[PDB]
Amino acid sequence: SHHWGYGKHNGPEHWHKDFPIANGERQSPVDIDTKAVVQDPALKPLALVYGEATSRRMVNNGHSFNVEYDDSQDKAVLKDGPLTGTYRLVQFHFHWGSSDDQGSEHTVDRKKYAAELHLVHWNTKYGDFGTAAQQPDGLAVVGVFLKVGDANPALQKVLDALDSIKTKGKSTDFPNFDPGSLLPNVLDYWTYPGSLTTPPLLESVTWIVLKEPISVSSQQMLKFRTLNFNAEGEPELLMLANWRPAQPLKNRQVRGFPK
Ligand SMILES: [Zn+2]
Repeated sequence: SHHWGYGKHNGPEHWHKDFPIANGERQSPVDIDTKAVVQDPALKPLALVYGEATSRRMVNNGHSFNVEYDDSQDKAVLKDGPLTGTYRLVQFHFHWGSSDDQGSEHTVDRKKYAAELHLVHWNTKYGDFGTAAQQPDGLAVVGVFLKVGDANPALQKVLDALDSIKTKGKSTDFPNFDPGSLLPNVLDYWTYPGSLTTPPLLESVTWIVLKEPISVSSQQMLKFRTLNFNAEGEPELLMLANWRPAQPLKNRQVRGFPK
């Protein structure tokens, strides 16, 4: 039902068994070596059209939680940046570690943040997220680093719903949440072709990792680790860590905007 996980017996190092692509040529995340970042005059500023974003529910997916958005129409889309076309926001989720010194999937010159936010979008040229996820130009995910420091009020509404989705599969109504409240003021970004960091690990993601992190308090981070990987009736298993480590960059180029 979701055999893969982040434990020693089913963690990232074993995903390749059920998902051979785990050892693919465009796997994410990757460490971003700023010294090797390339400047592409063709890159444009990110166009996050989230004004009419309509959040629906928060769901415990068995490895983290998703804040789902109505992607039935172009209510909240991602355009420009390194993209061609329109990409609808379908859901966002986070990745975190068991301690504040780790948790982010992408790293900056080996630097790890406490957590990492992923805003998932899909190319409207495909009719649906699933079909989109099968094409290299199908998905666009904006990664946002959460840096331990000042408590972040915008993160409040999210943390408050966690006690309502403790176990795998549990969901809760989660209306009127502005996804843009989780974005930094400066939208400088790094971009490279990659994949979803969780199985099926499809290589259809144009990664857009923001250079500027947003804040989160150590106390707020404790909150993320209170969730359960398990379904009610199963042994309790806390969601202490759900990040995939950096994967081989291989023949990929990380571009940076504005540089
Ligand atoms: Zn993710």
